[PDB]
Amino acid sequence: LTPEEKSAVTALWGKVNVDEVGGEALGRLLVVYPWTQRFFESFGDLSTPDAVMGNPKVKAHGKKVLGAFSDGLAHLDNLKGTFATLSELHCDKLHVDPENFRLLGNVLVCVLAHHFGKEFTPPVQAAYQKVVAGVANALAHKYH
Amino acid sequence: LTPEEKSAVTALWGKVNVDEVGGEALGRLLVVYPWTQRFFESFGDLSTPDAVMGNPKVKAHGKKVLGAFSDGLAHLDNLKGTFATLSELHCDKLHVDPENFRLLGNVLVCVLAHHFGKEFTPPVQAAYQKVVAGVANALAHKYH
Amino acid sequence: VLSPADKTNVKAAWGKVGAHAGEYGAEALERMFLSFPTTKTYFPHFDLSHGSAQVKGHGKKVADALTNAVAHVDDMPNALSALSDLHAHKLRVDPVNFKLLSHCLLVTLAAHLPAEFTPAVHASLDKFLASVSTVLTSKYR
Amino acid sequence: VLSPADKTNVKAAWGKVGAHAGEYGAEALERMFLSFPTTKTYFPHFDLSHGSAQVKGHGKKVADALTNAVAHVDDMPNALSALSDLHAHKLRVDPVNFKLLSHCLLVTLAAHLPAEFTPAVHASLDKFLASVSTVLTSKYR
Ligand code: HEM
Ligand code: HEM
Ligand code: HEM
Ligand code: HEM
Ligand SMILES: O=C(N[C@H](CO)[C@H](O)c1ccc(NO)cc1)C(Cl)Cl
Repeated sequence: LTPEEKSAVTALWGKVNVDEVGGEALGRLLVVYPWTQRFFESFGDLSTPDAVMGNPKVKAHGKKVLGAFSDGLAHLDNLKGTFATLSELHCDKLHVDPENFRLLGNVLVCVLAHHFGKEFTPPVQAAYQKVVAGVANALAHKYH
Repeated sequence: LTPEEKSAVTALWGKVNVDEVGGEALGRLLVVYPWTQRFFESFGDLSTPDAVMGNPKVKAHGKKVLGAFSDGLAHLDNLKGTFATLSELHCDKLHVDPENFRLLGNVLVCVLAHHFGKEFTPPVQAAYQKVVAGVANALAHKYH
Repeated sequence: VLSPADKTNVKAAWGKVGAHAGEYGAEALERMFLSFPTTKTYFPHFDLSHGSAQVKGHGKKVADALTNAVAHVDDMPNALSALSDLHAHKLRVDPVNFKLLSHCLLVTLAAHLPAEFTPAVHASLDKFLASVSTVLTSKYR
Repeated sequence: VLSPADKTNVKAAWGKVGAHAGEYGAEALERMFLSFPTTKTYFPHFDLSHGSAQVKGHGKKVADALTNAVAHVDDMPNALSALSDLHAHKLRVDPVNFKLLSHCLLVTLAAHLPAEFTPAVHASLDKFLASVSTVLTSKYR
């Protein structure tokens, strides 16, 4: 990322309620790309959109996932090292196709657009697209 | 690439007639993915698969492209630096969507499989997949 | 397939877009060029700077085509046939780019539809834009 | 859309596969696990070693489904209905992986059909595997 890009990322993330945005992004992933529900068989009712979005276990996991994402924004020059441990986790224990990381990235971008409206300008989006691509790349990196 | 993967690539490539494989790979690109013909309006008759495959201008460009690919196999540890200015050329002057590089890489793998048959084993394929992905990434890297 | 609920959601959302459709199409293109720069390779003759009238005019065409698709959501292949010919045989845009524009159309809608862009409507709009993309690439080979 | 020539080409080429259809399915799966290791995430409790009964058995299942498809090439949605249900509702394999298996099936055919794998047949086989993939992901949402 460039300096203008990092500045745009940091400026918008200062306004982000990570717990709330994370539950919203994970819930929307499950609604929009419902095959992603395969990883959440124990999470209870996922039968309708309102049930997915209101599901406390979805919300709690979304908070965990975006919390780690948030932590990574402090290390934008070393995403591979920052997420290596989670990459191996997601391969070795969780068996998660890294394509899921790319889907979640584009849902998060839609959530940011929806929440922030005009403030999520085209240059801000372009910076966040680089971030979510980089995080997905980093989380995929230890797969083999 | 591992040392054995490098060895597998070089040993197979030492058996390749680069002019012939290049002409066929570019011809098959234009046949299998005919929207790639958009760059070659000046090349004459592309009306049938036989016309494409027999087209001397298609063959000539295939020789040039695969020759550069071939010479690049001496720099597998520095593909990005090797192809940086060619990346810039394809972006800036030629307006070539880098997806074309990925399609050509997949056609090249099919040509190698057809030409070498059983010698093009699953592990030899995996090595060449890393190669064509790396060349495509190197040629896409300067796009902005 | 687009379900009855999907078509209802799409008509509802695109109806709220209403007369802003053209502006939103331009914005989606701008978002695409900045977020996915390889897509600029299809417009080497354009000024692609912010506010470009060429991007505005193309945005209007894209949006009007989507308005026409929504109006023909039950018989979209025929409505879009001329555009399928154009993209398959003249423009020859690689099919991977349609997902990029679709994502940016979805982001643009999200940025303008605080109430309407519910999770369900999001899902329907994503399916709808994928279906338009499928129709537009259906004659490529 | 599969042209009449596509159907002729696919029937002739898969006809030559004949009794090896099973073996070639197994080899295609091994090519994909090695070239595209992320696909292994769908086989976590599965013996993926070279030559395993499980990869052989699954390769046969895949190949027989393709034989079914070729035989019913004019009506693949109906011929593959149970399999499209299964992938959409239970297996839930991300759609991007069908392009990977398709490429590896195509490479397997190229390596085993020296006589048949002309440029035109290559195109037809690529379209056919893409059409099968489309049918198998048609019910995902
Ligand atoms: C930015 C992207 C992502 C990040 C940073 C992330 C991070 C995390 C973290 C921190 C955990 C908790 C690990 C622990 O137990 O200590 C976790 C668990 C998990 N994640 Fe990811 N994740 C991401 C994307 C995804 C996606 C897209 C999926 C599937 C669609 C997924 C599936 C899972 C599953 C199944 C678990 C275990 C859930 C359970 O406890 O039952 N993750 N992830
Ligand atoms: C392995 C991938 C490729 C390599 C290594 C490669 C290499 C080259 C080279 C060395 C040139 C000559 C540049 C010069 O001296 O001016 C060239 C030109 C060109 N390439 Fe690429 N190329 C690749 C893929 C592609 C693909 C897939 C396409 C389009 C489908 C493409 C389109 C073109 C065009 C249109 C030209 C201009 C040719 C002319 O003016 O006669 N290239 N490329
Ligand atoms: C929702 C998807 C799309 C729709 C509805 C759409 C629609 C259109 C329309 C209505 C036109 C004007 C045709 C005319 O003048 O008669 C057009 C032209 C064009 N489109 Fe597409 N398009 C889509 C996707 C794409 C994508 C993804 C690209 C490239 C990234 C692209 C590149 C172009 C180009 C280069 C032109 C020619 C523009 C000019 O020279 O004025 N389109 N499209
Ligand atoms: C040409 C595309 C495909 C065809 C024709 C196909 C066909 C089949 C068939 C016939 C079965 C057995 C169903 C049964 O026993 O009831 C199956 C199962 C399965 N497929 Fe698909 N498949 C395709 C693509 C994929 C891809 C791309 C993946 C993942 C990368 C995948 C993952 C699986 C898995 C995990 C199973 C279950 C295996 C088992 O339980 O032993 N399939 N498929
Ligand atoms: O071949 C195809 N399209 C041809 C133009 O490329 C032409 O329209 C056509 C030819 C034969 C048939 N039916 O025998 C239908 C349409 C489709 Cl079917 Cl891929």
